[PDB]
Amino acid sequence: MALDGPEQMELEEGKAGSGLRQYYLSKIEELQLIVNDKSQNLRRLQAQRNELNAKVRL
Amino acid sequence: MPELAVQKVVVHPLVLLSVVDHFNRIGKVGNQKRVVGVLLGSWQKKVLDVSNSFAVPFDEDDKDDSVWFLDHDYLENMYGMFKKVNARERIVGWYHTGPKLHKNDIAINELMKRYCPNSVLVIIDVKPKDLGLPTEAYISVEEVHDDGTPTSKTFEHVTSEIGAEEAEEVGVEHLLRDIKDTTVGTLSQRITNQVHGLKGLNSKLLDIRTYLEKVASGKLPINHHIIYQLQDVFNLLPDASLQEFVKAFYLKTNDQMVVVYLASLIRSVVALHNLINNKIANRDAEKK
Amino acid sequence: IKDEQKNLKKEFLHAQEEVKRIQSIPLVIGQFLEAVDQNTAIVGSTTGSNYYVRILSTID
Amino acid sequence: MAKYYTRITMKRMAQLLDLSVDESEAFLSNLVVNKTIFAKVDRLAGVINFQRPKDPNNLLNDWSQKLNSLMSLVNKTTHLIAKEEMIHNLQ
Amino acid sequence: VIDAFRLINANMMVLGHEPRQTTSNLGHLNKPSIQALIHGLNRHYYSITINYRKNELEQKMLLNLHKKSWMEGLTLQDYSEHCKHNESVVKEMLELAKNYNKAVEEEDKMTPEQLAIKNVGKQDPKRHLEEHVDVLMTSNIVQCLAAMLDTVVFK
Amino acid sequence: RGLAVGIALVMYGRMEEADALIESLCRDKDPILRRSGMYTVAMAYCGSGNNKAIRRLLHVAVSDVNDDVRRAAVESLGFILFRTPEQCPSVVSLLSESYNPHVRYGAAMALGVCCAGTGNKEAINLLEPMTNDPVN
Amino acid sequence: RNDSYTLHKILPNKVDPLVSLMMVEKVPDSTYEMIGGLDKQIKEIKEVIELPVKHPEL
Amino acid sequence: DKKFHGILDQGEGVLIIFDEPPVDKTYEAALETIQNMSKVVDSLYNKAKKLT
Repeated sequence: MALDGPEQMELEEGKAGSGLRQYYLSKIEELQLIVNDKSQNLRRLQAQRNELNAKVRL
Repeated sequence: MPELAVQKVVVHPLVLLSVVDHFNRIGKVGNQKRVVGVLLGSWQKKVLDVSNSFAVPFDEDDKDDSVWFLDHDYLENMYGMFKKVNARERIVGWYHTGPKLHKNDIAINELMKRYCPNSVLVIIDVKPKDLGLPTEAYISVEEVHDDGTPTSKTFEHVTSEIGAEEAEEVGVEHLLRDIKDTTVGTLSQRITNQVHGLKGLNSKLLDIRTYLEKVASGKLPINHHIIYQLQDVFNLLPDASLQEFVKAFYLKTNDQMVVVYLASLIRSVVALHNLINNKIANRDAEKK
Repeated sequence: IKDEQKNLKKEFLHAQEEVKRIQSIPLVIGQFLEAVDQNTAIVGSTTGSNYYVRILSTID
Repeated sequence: MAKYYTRITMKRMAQLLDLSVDESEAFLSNLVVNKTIFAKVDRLAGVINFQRPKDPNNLLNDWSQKLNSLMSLVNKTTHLIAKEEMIHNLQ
Repeated sequence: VIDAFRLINANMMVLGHEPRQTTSNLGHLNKPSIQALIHGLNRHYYSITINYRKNELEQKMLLNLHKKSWMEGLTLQDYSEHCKHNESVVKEMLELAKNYNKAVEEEDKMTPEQLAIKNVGKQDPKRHLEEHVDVLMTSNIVQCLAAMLDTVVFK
Repeated sequence: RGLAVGIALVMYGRMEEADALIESLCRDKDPILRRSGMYTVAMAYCGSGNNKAIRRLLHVAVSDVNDDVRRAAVESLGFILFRTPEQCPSVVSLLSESYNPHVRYGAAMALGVCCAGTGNKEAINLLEPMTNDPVN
Repeated sequence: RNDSYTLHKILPNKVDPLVSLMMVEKVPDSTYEMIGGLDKQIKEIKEVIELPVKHPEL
Repeated sequence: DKKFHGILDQGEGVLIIFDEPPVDKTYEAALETIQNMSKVVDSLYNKAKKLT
């Protein structure tokens, strides 16, 4: 990617090359994406566990 | 001799641990040759508190179960010492290390009765029997069965449970490196117990059926009590009714959800605009 | 962290049990004299000794 | 008779006493007053009810009691069974 | 609180000093509060630590419960007893319900402890109602599970 | 001690085979055996990023509280984690939060071993309050 | 800390016997209003008490 | 007034006395609880307006 909207015209370095380059990337990118959404849950679980761990250990 | 001063037998965790530990100490026998040892505990009470156990070297053969060695001399000498420790410690009976009782056990019992004032044969097992009790307590009884059997000396069960003492109980917690997912104090523990319950029932339930078969064929003598009790279980049966839960749990939880969201709605504009100015500030601040 | 939190729940009970022994008898009776703080308080006993005492969480 | 039979027809009770329905009715009137056993008697002739409140509450508590004893029974029986099971020492 | 110790020689102190016992071992030196205990320690002996030996087998013995607990959970809790609990739970709930009702008019702000002082007393009235709903829930859970379960299995 | 600690060393550089060893050693009696069960997976994988190993070390330590296993478990993470030094505090912060000297002991150690070469600011800072504490 | 009878902190509570005395007997406090309109009478009690306690200089 | 807790049956012209107690304690109190909640959820609806 040096874009993600619609542009260019095909050559297998044109729209076809760019469009296929994006799909080769998308499998790698998906792992990046699920984790950024995952971070919100992780902190929720973290705050509650830190209070709970401090009380039981105390 | 009396076997009297028992209606209940509670056994300490000390008793079990002493037998596995003592196996290595003596000879590293390891239930290759079954061991009988003294069972020590309290007296002048209706309930029997088995405070303690020590091994006596007893080897019973695996060629033959009628031959054994039992070291008598140790018993008299150990007697005087028990008072040095405490004056509540006297010889209550004997222990069998299992895996099971014998007919041979009546003969082992007559020797031990001379010392004790309340002899009982309690099988403490070197292997823990399941997740249940690793101990079963029995007492020697003269009884007839209407199976056409005249007078026998046999072992009929008396209720066993596990007890503890104030000193000992504390010490157990410290030693333990388990945390207990089977504590059974609360709802979290209680749900585990129900899953296990069903599994427990199944393990017990199989035995009852094989016993019934043995009487039928593969001839085994009928213990009349067992048959009498079995028939009782099936007759009480009724069918189920009601029990349900309300929508109320949700309502409270939703209440918490509103409060935060209202605080959020006023804060939003403030917090989101400011972010861009602080963001820029941070990157520069970090360098120094 | 998820499984951990469940683990920690079991620890709370274990702990609760252990403390409970300490918590019970021998227990002396005072009168609640005054509050220095809400973590330590002053209570005055019935042989006349005034005590600086910690508050054990198992009440409000 | 009253304690065993939750329900009897007035008519059946007469056959059981070997006295007519009318005579049995008068006896019960006197009996209920002494309070030896509670009864409800009808002059309709439908039924004589002994120890029934006509509430679901009774059935709910009764239902529970039978199941509660049963669990207790299984766990005790198996202890004795364990002794039988070993074999070659009985036989 | 229990401690193990080892005697220290008079000649050892002068030349060696007490930190010589500390070498080539764990070397934890105990303080059992102040007072006589500590003072006597210092003049007399070196105290050394306690570890517990354990074995897997040893644990297994301790953890063991009862055959009887197997049926205990299963047991169908009486309706009678349950009803006592149910009555107890709805009555506390009604009292608190009012409090809950006044409480929601305000509470535009976060920080739940402040809401507890305002609604009056330690802990929120929403939380008090839930606590009661949950206790009932626990009684109910054993009874209903048990009710079907028992009937089917013996049958 | 000499032999339990030796098992890890021979097993060096086989990686995956070591997985099998941590569980078995733990299954054996004494706390000593269990301790050096934590060291084997860590020595073997030697700077390779492996998800499964970190999970097991963490779970064994939390689930069954035993002095030998909790200290050893934490310490091992610093070796698997060695290859990238910045990632490490975020995992390790949770063990440091638990009040217990043995757990603290490894959590501190773990930061020193990983960060040893190319370090990071945050790692160093975490150690300081434990140094300051009266617990030896 | 009664582990040696050694002083832990100095206590920020320190009960005054003068306050106790005032309480046990019972005085319901009042003000000038209650008698109010006998101006000379209130003015005289202020002269004697108020001025020599607050400022001894007067 | 319920001063014997019975019912007069007109369709036979017979009087019946039975155990037919008014209500019961769990349900009676619960009825009042479910009512109160209805007012609370309404309040929650007003508060809730502000989000949208």
